[PDB]
This record gives sequence, C-alpha cells and structure tokens, in this order.
Amino acid sequence: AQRKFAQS
Amino acid sequence: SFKCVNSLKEDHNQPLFGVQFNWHSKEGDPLVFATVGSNRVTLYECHSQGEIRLLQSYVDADADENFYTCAWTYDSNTSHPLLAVAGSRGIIRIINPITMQCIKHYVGHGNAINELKFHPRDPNLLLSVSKDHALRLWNIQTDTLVAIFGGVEGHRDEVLSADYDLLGEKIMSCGMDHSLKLWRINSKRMMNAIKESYDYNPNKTNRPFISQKIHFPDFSTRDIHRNYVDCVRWLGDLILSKSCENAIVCWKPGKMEDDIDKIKPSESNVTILGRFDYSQCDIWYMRFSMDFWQKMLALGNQVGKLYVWDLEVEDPHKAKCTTLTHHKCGAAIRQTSFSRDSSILIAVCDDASIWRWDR
Repeated sequence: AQRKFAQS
Repeated sequence: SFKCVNSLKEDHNQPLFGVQFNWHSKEGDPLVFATVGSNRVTLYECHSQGEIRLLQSYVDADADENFYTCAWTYDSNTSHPLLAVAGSRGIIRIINPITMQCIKHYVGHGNAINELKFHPRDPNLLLSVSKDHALRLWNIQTDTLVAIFGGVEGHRDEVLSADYDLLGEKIMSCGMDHSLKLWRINSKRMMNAIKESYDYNPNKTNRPFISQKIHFPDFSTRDIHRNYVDCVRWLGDLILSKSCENAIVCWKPGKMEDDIDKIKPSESNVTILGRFDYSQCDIWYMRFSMDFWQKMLALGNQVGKLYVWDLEVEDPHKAKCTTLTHHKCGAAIRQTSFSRDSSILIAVCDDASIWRWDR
C-alpha cells in the first residue's frame, strides 16, 4: 500500500 | 548556510539507511560518524579540506543481515563510547567502535528493527521499535528486557520511529497504523521495573528477569497524518513528526494550554502549531534530524535534495528554509546527522553515497 523506494 | 565540501560512495552499492555523529566523544577528539547500510557499519573521521577518513568497519557474519539504524551511547563498564545497530534480522548488536567487534547482542523482536534510541540521561537504557508492532526497553548494563510496549492498545502495524523526551520520562512512538503513541516510563511501575533491572544478576539467581507488558499508552492519536508516520521527535513538550505527505508537523496533545503531564489517555484533542513543507519525499523511511541545540532541522528527499529549517523563531509557522543541492546528488537521502558543534552536516543516500556539507 506504500512504497519504500523511488529507485530501481 | 552550508557548502558541499566532499562526497564518497561505499563499495557495497546498497542504500545507506542510517547515519549518526558520535556526540558521546571527548575533549578535542576527531569528529566521528557511523553509517549503516547493507550488512555493515562503518566509521569515518572528519578532517579539514572536507576530508572524510574511513576508520574501520564491522561486517556482519550473516550476509543476509541488512542494518537499518544505529545509536551511540557510553559503555557503563569501560566508559568508552558504544554503538548499537539493528535491522532486518531483528537482532541488536552492541559494537565496540574502537575495535569494531560485537561485544554482545539481543534477540527477541519477532522481526526487523526499524529504530534504536538511547535514554538521554541513562546510557544503559536502549529503546527499540520493530516491524512486529512492539517497542522494547532494554537495560544493556545487566542485559535485561525491562518492558515490551504493545498489545491491546499498542500499535497495530510496524512501529517505525520513537523518541524519548528531554528528561527521559516518556516516549512517543509512531508507525504504519498512522498513529502516534505516548508511553510514560516515569510511572511508579516503570521506575520500579528499571530499579529491578539494575538489581538483576543471573549468576546469583535462577529466576529469569520478568519484563513489564505495557498494553496501554498514556495518549494516542491518528489525527496528525493520513499515512505511515516514519519519524517522530520531541521538541520540548511539543512533537515534530512526518508522514510521507511532504510535511513535518509540529503539534501537541490536548489544547494549547494543556500540560503534557496532565494529559489523560482518553484525550481526543490535538493542537497543530506549525507545518514544515517540502517536495518529493513520499517514500517511507526518510528520517529528519536536529542539531545538538535543536536550533535547526534537516531532512533530505527522494531526489537528493537537502532541506534545513531555522527553528530559532517565536512561532513554528515563521521558520525559513535553506535547500542544499548538488548536481551529482540525485538519490534518496535517507537520513542526516549534525556534528556536535553544528559545524558539519552529513547526508547518506540510497546509492551508497555520503555527502558532507560544512556550515
């Protein structure tokens, strides 16, 4: 429901 | 105001989730900070010309460990600085920063540890918050679990952050359930349990040490944020906390005039005093920090931008903000730390990079 990373 | 005077990158090429300057240092000693990422913790000294000298590292025997956080204290026994570290394995390691060996370690959390904090007055009192929905209080002098905070009125998802107040009488915690929770540890019961943890000696007994099961906080609220609360900090009797909605909120339980120590657990009101806005910081696990005097506040975002607010103003809404940017810094800044004398600011990133900004 919510991401910890914005990068690959 | 600040200038970027250096950067480097660690060779594990994994995210650095944590950084802490050692404020527990001595007269004129070199300025040292620790970084945590991958399965290692690394020590650097700061020198002039923006030099960052790598000292030693500890790498965990387990290649599957991923450390998320660390915290400095004093070893009560030898009087040297200690460093506690923890992450995905849910195991607290106590590291001798001089020799970078693990002296001892604590297991118990049913999962990853998200945050560690030492009591501001008593160097032996370690707080841990966990993916298992619980906070735990440890006495690292006698190796006892003093208390587990969780259960009936405890958090209902991962606890992401927590903080002792200035005096070390209470703790505010926060997490994925959107709530912030107050836990007094100056109650007669907790003071007494702490007294007992000090009086515990397993060589001279066969009784185990019994933890307190604190199921009910002394205040709870979900009316500050609408998503994961991933960093909380006391500012005197006020709270600073952030979700992943691009603002740090400054607030207090109850009405403007209500004393924090008169607040009852039934209290349903909160007073918002200020908001610190910024951009592009919607991922969770992004932590802000303050200098020793709490005159300033630092937070990095997911595109490598560093915000610093001046908190030295009558009212929170008035604070001005400086943004630090570098064309080579484009990865998420997970956490920042100020040197004790406020002269250096360090930021660490998702691309394993470390950034030094000099005041």
